[PDB]
Amino acid sequence: EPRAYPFNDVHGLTLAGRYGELQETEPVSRVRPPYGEEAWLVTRYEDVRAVLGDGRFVRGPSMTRDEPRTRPEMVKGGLLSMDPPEHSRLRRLVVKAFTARRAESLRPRAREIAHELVDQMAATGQPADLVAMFARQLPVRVICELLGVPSADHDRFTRWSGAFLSTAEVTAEEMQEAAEQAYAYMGDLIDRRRKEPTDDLVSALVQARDQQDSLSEQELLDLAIGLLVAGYESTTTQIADFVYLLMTRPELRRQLLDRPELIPSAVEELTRWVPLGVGTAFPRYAVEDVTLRGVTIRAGEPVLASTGAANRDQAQFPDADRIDVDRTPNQHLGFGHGVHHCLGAPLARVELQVALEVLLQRLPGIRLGIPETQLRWSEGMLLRGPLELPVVW
Ligand SMILES: CC[C@H]1OC(=O)/C=C/[C@H](C)[C@@H](O[C@@H]2O[C@H](C)C[C@H](N(C)C)[C@H]2O)[C@@H](C)C[C@@H](C)C(=O)/C=C/C=C/[C@@H]1CO[C@@H]1O[C@H](C)[C@@H](O)[C@@H](OC)[C@H]1OC
Ligand code: HEM
Repeated sequence: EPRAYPFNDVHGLTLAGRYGELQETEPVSRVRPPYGEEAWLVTRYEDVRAVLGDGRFVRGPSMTRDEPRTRPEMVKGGLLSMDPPEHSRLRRLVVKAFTARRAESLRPRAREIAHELVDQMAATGQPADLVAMFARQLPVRVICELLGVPSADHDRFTRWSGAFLSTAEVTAEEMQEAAEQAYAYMGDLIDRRRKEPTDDLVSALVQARDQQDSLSEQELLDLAIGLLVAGYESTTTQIADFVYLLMTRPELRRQLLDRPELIPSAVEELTRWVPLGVGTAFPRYAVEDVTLRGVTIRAGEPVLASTGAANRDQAQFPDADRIDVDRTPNQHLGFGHGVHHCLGAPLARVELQVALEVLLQRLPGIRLGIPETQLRWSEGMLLRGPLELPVVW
């Protein structure tokens, strides 16, 4: 009876056509992913705005059941390991200090990284790899800038987080360094912020409270490794997908070269197109019974939400599986809904905007150095993108 999930696959890039056809020809499925119990899988805009938007669907039971997912280990760390009110106490806090203004006040250093990453490319000669020489190297530097970390240790962090990244190639002898020294260095820096507050993100996170609650050393060390390793994974891979789209679409590479003022509308339309790697948000449980499309959801039963496919619903968007960058204003679902969203987007807006901007400011002659399919791919089993991306100018 159940169907085998994922319907997307680690070797691909768009929303898999059998996924976008079962969103029309079976609009809610029973699924077995590769790890966890059986689940329902929800596909349509107003069904996923519905199941990630009523207070009897929640994450909290995932903490005592083996949860329906695409990878072997359980969700143990960071806010998606957590449930209300205990999640609300954490999210009310991180939204006061992970601000959209501070994201804005990073764009001058993220461009100054970015222009320097194209100056060192230029000085290295061609072909170059644009993931190793750009999409891997823009987050970790901005993200260490955002924490107020000295430049001379951004080298370690690349190599540190890189030995935990699926989008990078460092050995377990560096995980052996990273596990020994990196949590200790952020502790060393968290202790600095307790000692003396400063304009950095860690400082705001020792000063900000939810009502009068304090984010403790372990809580701020946890968030921060997840930012500098998970969020890093996320924006490296999202950038290498996107700038591999700029390498392979020549009419848009000339369109943005022609109209840099259109770049935020293309980022927003590329954002409304995001199939969210595997196609779904992690599993929520109905804590009491609830009917949906004439079939009963049971007390204590898991629903997956296909948010990346529901960002591509033909009955929400025109030709919804494709892009049209002439669409504006725009709105989107490939990041979750109501209290069930990703944290990152105010940062990843500045990355996604800078990362198209200053490439076409600084070396717009750039293109893909190969026959256009002949790359090596990122297979970590939540997100999809290239591992290497050759380029010539
Ligand atoms: C395949 C992509 C993921 O790769 C991974 O999930 C990589 C995980 C590696 C194998 C980590 O191993 C264990 O991961 C568990 C999820 C948590 C566990 N601790 C933290 C409780 C951890 O020991 C190790 C070796 C690396 C450390 C630094 C780690 O926690 C890294 C997480 C990286 C997450 C990557 C990004 O995905 C994030 O996965 C989480 C399970 C989600 O809850 C969400 O996190 C915000 C998702 O974001 C896209
Ligand atoms: C670059 C694009 C990004 C992508 C593709 C991505 C993707 C993911 C996914 C698939 C989830 C789980 C969705 C769910 O089931 O709720 C998630 C949640 C989350 N991500 Fe993102 N993310 C991105 C950027 C960021 C950044 C930059 C950060 C660093 C601050 C971050 C932090 C988180 C956190 C903390 C959660 C849990 C949210 C909560 O439940 O409160 N992400 N991410």
